[PDB]
Amino acid sequence: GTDPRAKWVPQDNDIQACDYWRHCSIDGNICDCSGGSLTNCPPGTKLATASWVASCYNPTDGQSYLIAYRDCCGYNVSGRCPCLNTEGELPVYRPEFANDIIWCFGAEDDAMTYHCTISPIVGKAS
Amino acid sequence: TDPRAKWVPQDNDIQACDYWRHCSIDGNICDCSGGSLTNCPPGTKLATASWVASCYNPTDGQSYLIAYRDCCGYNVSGRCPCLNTEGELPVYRPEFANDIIWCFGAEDDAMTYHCTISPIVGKASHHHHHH
Amino acid sequence: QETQGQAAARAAAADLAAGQDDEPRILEAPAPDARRVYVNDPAHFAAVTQQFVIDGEAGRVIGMIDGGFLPNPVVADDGSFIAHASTVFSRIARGERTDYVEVFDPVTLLPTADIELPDAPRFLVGTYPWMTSLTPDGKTLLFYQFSPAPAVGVVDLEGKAFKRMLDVPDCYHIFPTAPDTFFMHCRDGSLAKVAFGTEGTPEITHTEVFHPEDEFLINHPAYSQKAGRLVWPTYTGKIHQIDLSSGDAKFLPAVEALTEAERADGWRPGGWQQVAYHRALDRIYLLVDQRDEWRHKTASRFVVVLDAKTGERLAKFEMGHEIDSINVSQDEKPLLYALSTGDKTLYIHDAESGEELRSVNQLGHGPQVITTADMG
Amino acid sequence: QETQGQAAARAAAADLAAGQDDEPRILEAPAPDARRVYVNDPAHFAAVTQQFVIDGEAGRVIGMIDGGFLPNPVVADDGSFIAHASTVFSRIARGERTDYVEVFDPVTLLPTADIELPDAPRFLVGTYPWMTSLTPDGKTLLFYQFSPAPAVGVVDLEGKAFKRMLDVPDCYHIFPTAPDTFFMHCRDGSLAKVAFGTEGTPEITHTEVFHPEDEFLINHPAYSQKAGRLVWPTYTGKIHQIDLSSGDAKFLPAVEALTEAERADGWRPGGWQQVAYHRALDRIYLLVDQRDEWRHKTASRFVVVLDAKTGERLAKFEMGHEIDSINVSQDEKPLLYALSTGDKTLYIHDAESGEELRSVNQLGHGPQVITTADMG
Amino acid sequence: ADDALAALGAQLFVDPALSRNATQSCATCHDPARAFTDPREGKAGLAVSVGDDGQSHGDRNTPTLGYAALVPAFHRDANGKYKGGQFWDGRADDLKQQAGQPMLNPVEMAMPDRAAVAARLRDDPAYRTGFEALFGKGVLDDPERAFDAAAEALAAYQATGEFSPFDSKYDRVMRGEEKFTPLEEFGYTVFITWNCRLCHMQRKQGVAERETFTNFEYHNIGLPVNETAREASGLGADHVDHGLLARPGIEDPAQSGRFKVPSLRNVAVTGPYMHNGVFTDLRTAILFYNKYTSRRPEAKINPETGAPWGEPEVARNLSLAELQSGLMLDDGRVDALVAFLETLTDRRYEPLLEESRAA
Amino acid sequence: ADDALAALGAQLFVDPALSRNATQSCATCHDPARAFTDPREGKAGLAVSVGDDGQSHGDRNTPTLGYAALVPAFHRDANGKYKGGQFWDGRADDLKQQAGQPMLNPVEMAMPDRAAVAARLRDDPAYRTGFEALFGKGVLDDPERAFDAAAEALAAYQATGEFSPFDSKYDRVMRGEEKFTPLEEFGYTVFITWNCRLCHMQRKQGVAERETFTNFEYHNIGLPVNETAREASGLGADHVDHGLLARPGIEDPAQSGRFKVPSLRNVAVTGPYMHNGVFTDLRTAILFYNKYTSRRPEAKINPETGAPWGEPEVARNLSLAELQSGLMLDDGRVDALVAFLETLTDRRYEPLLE
Ligand code: HEC
Ligand code: HEC
Ligand code: HEC
Ligand code: HEC
Ligand SMILES: [Ca+2]
Ligand SMILES: [Ca+2]
Ligand code: NA
Ligand code: NA
Ligand code: NA
Repeated sequence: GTDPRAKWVPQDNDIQACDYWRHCSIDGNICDCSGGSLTNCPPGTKLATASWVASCYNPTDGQSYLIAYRDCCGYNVSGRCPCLNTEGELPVYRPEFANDIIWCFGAEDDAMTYHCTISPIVGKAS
Repeated sequence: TDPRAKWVPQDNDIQACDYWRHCSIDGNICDCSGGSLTNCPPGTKLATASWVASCYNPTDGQSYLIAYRDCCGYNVSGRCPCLNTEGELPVYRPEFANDIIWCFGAEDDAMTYHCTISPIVGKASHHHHHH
Repeated sequence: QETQGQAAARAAAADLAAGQDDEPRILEAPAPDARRVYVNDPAHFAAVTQQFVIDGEAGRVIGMIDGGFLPNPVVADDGSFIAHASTVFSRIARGERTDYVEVFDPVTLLPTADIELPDAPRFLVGTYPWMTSLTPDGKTLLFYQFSPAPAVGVVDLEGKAFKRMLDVPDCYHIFPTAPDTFFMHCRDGSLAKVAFGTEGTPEITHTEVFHPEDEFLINHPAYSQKAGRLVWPTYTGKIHQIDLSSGDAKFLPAVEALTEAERADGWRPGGWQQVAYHRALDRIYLLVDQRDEWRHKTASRFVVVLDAKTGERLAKFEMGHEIDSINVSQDEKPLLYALSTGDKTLYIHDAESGEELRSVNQLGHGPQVITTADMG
Repeated sequence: QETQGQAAARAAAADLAAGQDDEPRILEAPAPDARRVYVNDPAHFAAVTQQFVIDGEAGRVIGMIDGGFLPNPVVADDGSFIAHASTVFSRIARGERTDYVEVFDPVTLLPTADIELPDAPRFLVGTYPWMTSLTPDGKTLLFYQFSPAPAVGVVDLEGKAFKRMLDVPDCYHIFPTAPDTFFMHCRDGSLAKVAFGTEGTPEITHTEVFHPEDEFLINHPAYSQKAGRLVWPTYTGKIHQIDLSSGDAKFLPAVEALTEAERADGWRPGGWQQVAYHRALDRIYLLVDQRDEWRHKTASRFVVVLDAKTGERLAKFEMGHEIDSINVSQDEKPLLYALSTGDKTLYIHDAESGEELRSVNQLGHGPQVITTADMG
Repeated sequence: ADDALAALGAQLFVDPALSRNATQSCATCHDPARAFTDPREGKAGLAVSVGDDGQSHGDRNTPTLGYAALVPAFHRDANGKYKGGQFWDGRADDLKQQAGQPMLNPVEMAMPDRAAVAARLRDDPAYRTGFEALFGKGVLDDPERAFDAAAEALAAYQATGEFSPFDSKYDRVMRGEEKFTPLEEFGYTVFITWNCRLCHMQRKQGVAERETFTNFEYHNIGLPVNETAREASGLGADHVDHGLLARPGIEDPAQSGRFKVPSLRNVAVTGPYMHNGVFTDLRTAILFYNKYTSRRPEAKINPETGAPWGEPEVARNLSLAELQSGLMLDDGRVDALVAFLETLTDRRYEPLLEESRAA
Repeated sequence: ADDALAALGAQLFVDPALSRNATQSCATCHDPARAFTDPREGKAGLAVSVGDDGQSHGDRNTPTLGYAALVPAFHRDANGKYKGGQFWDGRADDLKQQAGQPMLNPVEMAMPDRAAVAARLRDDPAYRTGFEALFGKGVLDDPERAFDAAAEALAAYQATGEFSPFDSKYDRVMRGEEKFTPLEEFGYTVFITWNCRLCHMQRKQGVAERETFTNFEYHNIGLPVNETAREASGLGADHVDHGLLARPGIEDPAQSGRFKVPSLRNVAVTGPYMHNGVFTDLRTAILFYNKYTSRRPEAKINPETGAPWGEPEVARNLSLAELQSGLMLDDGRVDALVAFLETLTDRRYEPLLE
């Protein structure tokens, strides 16, 4: 398929694909693939309130957005639509941009197992 | 690699699913996660329960009873998985049935399935499955 | 044509453009309907496993349920809940064993009951749907115990408690016919009828022996609780149909899935869930293919469809993939679900024509069991 | 030549023909040695996981250890035990969380300790080896915590008890240098030295800032405890070396893994364990490939081998597979282990020539972490 | 008309003749040189404001009028969450409903009734001209119309660009005219990845066109009573400020102790903080959030008093799910947030930043 | 050598002149018509035998001599398990060391000493000739050489094909000469898949050339005392049969209550069962194993008595790892097991199967 080392090319036409522009720093599985959606958690799982950010280029409007990702927690890993992108991803000592961390904090019932990640926008980037 | 074809036993590689003794094996050959043909890997617990099958041995054309035994108390090895069903009968003939987790008698009440050994315990036939 | 992912990209791009705000939250799954399908992944004996809840119409995963070691899923025909008998260990696959039943709300997927089973009494085996069963009124769960002897466990889902074990003879599988009654299949070739009062031993009656010693009946019969129809293929495709609707076992005329000819050219059923039964259509579906007599657990590429009443073949479908398990929705114009363990993919077919409509890939590690609610 | 399964078939045939008897039993793994290699499989965030204990010389799996959610494995350098900090939940991935440490006998693989950690204190993160660490004497296991604030947990392996949490600055990773001392790397670009007692505010000291805010130091630096050498690449294959063998941090000269022409042609490190350090040889092994700058976790197909003192390149190996992690045996004529998360295969190479020697496949779902004991 | 109406409100806004003893105009408490808040000292410092009678103190801190015009009218959304309104407890629907209230409040401007208010407007020839031109002849003779017209004028003036200029560094940075300092940028990244963003951002997702750093909801963050202010106001040692529950028509006991999330625009210059003015320093308000997250003893100590924060005035309906984020702000992230919130200061108040720590 | 020696042993085996009163021979208790066990009714039924004095009863059941010559000589193997030897407690090393003991045992044949034995050998001109030809002139005038020579003749005699003919139906089936009945084959299957194969097979794996349905180990299976046999033995109600621990040399407490795994050959016709004859029916002996696995009330009841089995004579060193198999033998498997065991009957005792 893709040359994995090639520069990531965003698209704005399929949210289940690993090159969907909002997933530029996703790590894990797309929630849309296990019964969530782009910005919602699947039934039974618990929404984290922690997030990490990236500035993701949206080739639809030429604008870069801040995507503050959020984990859906308390389920085993969905195993569907796995992806790992790291645009602007910084190491763990810049946790506000670091994406190996299980960002499940604040999830209800202290859920801390990783199920999938959602990609909501929270601002415009500069 | 034709999964439906009659199974062609070989006596040259115990880690392959067509090894002659694995003729009614179900799970994982122990020899792939640190056991051997007839020994359990470390950390696992050898069950006393068995299921049996008369497996044909290409080499000497003799038929041998293999009393499969489970090594238990570990998550499934994930290595050299195999499923053969020579002579295998349904669960109401449990002695020949191989979906059953035959972990009974394992130390510490271990009942999780890790892999299966294939030792010989007899040179005999069955009515339902003779050569 | 437009995929669910594409349509989603478009609605997101639209919300963005219109400046439409939405609260990130926990979705509810769409109400259970007849086209909902559950795929259980026993994961080739992995210590934890997954159940996939799938909208069969959209071919979309609408939810998931985590399970332990070889759990037995059950689905209430009326769609009001799901449950499983499961097994965990305090150190992944080692240490203290806990068997338990969970009952789940079928839209929030939240567990509504977690009932401990004393003395780790579950039968640990490659998943046989009919090794754990709901009584028709959904108030009781019965599970099989093999060790130290065949027994059946009675779990009250209403009082959310385990009651006791029933001592049965040398028999297998559990097909509930009533709040207090289930049949089992016996080594002597009979069925045992088990009626349990609140206390006492149960009363156990035997049918006549209905098959010789060298006729092998598969571990995955179809049973329609609402039809009382136990459909039981044997290795040759000979199919026993037993009617348990009267409360007692009526034996239907024995039927043949493959022609005497076909059987001569090496046609035999094979797979896991080799048979499905559609209640309203009174129709038997059978995974078969050409195979050696002892390759009975292998994937099959073809499905035969036959009238339960007569044995007439209605269709023969080249499935187009290696299929291990089939089942059907119980609605009119059913889906035929063809699950490939090897592909970890549910292929969703039109049951009338056998054409492939859509599919759901990435269903775990070795998915095997398909359940559907019979909601009609 | 003769594969291991062929050798075994021959030997069993000979035992059969010879009437040789033998008791079926539980094997001991062979004695830990320099070519033992552990591969941990975080399984892409699965709730349960596996470690494969591998004889690197034979390329044979000699054993396995089960774990929970994103366990941190450690291997005592002297071969006396292995351990991990692990996390389970009462209902697979839901319910009551128990963090705990197991210590295991390295030949029976039996756990000889199971130490609960109170208040579920482990950092749940894609596996970084240096987020949980053994002190040099093997007596204490230190584990990082992120929530609610950066912190470090002290576990007494010898008394088989958890001790306490230490409060640290905004810092990351744990490199022990002594029974009571470790370094961390801080957000501000310094190292923090943490000297701790049984009770008391730890003694926390910072080195000077040793890199600008825009040089990014990777999550998988190689640390040789016996050498006190912390080998820390940046995104560009710039390598920071820090010498902590005096007990305080001395900054070694920066070396470039890649040439300027290579860097101008897009060469950069990438993978998971991107760097290995051979103690006796004082050699750095870096996984590199041509890649965009933000593709830094993708596999690489090349290893550069450079002298750590001079930064002279000694080799550029063409690995021949998509390698995510490397590591080396710490003996003479070391093996270069090259783990493909994608292939789930440990390729085992002659570290001198780079030639592939053998491989071990079927190592779980998403294996990422190679650990060797430095026993010399 | 929309210029003239606003301009008539600009006149009323600064007119002390709308208070009983003629000492007090809106501008007295909502002082334009202080981002429309009250610089004056009272019995409880700057926590609460003193009325026209020279004696009466309110029980809540005087909030800025800056950006107040961006708040939606009060309403319950579909998720059953109350949003918008004016006053800390949302008991006014909108600016126009709020405006006449200080006028008749014996603790504030203390006019006895609408007629006393109309009588004042009638005394001033420019008002007769200004009002009559906008509302018609004889408007001032009808105390109901005069009062409502004044409320409308006052609402309109508060809706002008002068109250919401969006000319903060943050605004300038979001235009691309300039950049944040590194501290500000880190502050900003924290603010939007941490729990603040769950309440202090207009939207749950996507981008706001005129961000004012509040979602207009009601949350009980578990603040204690401000003792000096509560003494000063005289409401009683047993009095409970119920927040939103005090809005008439709200009966739901789950609303007790919930207050309107303030806009963070000009937060840097409008101390002290919270609905009761309880914390003097911007840093302190931010530090309060660590009490739900940190496991350090100091997390529980108000740094301004060296004593525990205090029992919540209302212990129930705490926004725990949002507040118990599991992550504590270290002092680096606290400094960052201060610097970031300083960027929310309007251009004309930037010189005020100087004194307050730094800028 | 072999031929004549065994023929000498055949003479001695049936000679009552080797008992004090001249009333008993090996044959009396080891009756060739009863698979070399004791048909004679005593105080304790057939549980124990009566010595030459017509009053002294043993404390253990007389085992078959059939197949005893297949047992290895007593030894500790490398895993630390004791194996082989003769007697239920292994106290004799082999058949030769065992042969002399009944002769001089006062509760059995009761000769006073090797000398009185030799005197008796001397009264018989035929012994004079038979012994002299194999062991040399004057052998019988030396009581030591006389007694050893006798014992050796007996041992040789027990090693002839006549004691171990391998002509049972089981042997014929394993030669492909005959088939097992369904029930028998079910039996064999159950026997080799359930815990039985763990003690009653020669080998752990591989095929045994001369299977005798015993691994020659020692196990405490947890049997109670046989009240009446113990009564008749006169050893006292205080007495504890410590089994293998009673062999001289064995000091290891873990061996207490352990007995040699009997060969199951001819089992169907050498009732009653176990070291003490406590169970008269073979079905019972098999049911006893359910006490460790079954949870059903009946599994704790000996079906011969209607009463609880009894606490073990030795409630220590039970082989629990083997006996607690987690699986219960239903009626069917017990039937099948009985069926299978009956196939281990030598051809010549096939008529006895009643
Ligand atoms: C001091 C005695 C004041 C004078 C004179 C005026 N205001 Fe005021 N204002 C004051 C307080 C103590 C409060 C909060 C009281 C509460 O119950 O919450 C207010 C509030 C407002 C608001 C709402 C702002 C918001 O909720 O964010 C507005 C729009 C407002 N005040 C405007 C206003 C006008 C138009 C005035 C002259 C008529 C005026 N205020 C006088 C303190 C005082
Ligand atoms: C809802 C759960 C909130 C979260 C999370 C945060 N804030 Fe907040 N903030 C909130 C309310 C309801 C209020 C008013 C409370 C009252 O009763 O008075 C506040 C107030 C502030 C202030 C003072 C502003 C002023 O007085 O004008 C500041 C400086 C503030 N909040 C900052 C802030 C930060 C930095 C947060 C993340 C750590 C944060 N808040 C979270 C509602 C909520
Ligand atoms: C009844 C009074 C007996 C006479 C006469 C003989 N034997 Fe015997 N034998 C008898 C008993 C009660 C026992 C078991 C005693 C014990 O302590 O366990 C035995 C045992 C043997 C054995 C061992 C068989 C085995 O362990 O499997 C042998 C080989 C044996 N006996 C041989 C034997 C010979 C050669 C005799 C004539 C000299 C003889 N027995 C007489 C009962 C009696
Ligand atoms: C080792 C733990 C054993 C297992 C498992 C089985 N048997 Fe056994 N058997 C064993 C011993 C040590 C003995 C003698 C015990 C004593 O002290 O007397 C026995 C005895 C029998 C007998 C009696 C034979 C005779 O008296 O000559 C029978 C019929 C028997 N055993 C059969 C049997 C079956 C069918 C089993 C599986 C259900 C079985 N045994 C298990 C040793 C062990
Ligand atoms: Ca204020
Ligand atoms: Ca006997
Ligand atoms: Na105060
Ligand atoms: Na109210
Ligand atoms: Na002794």
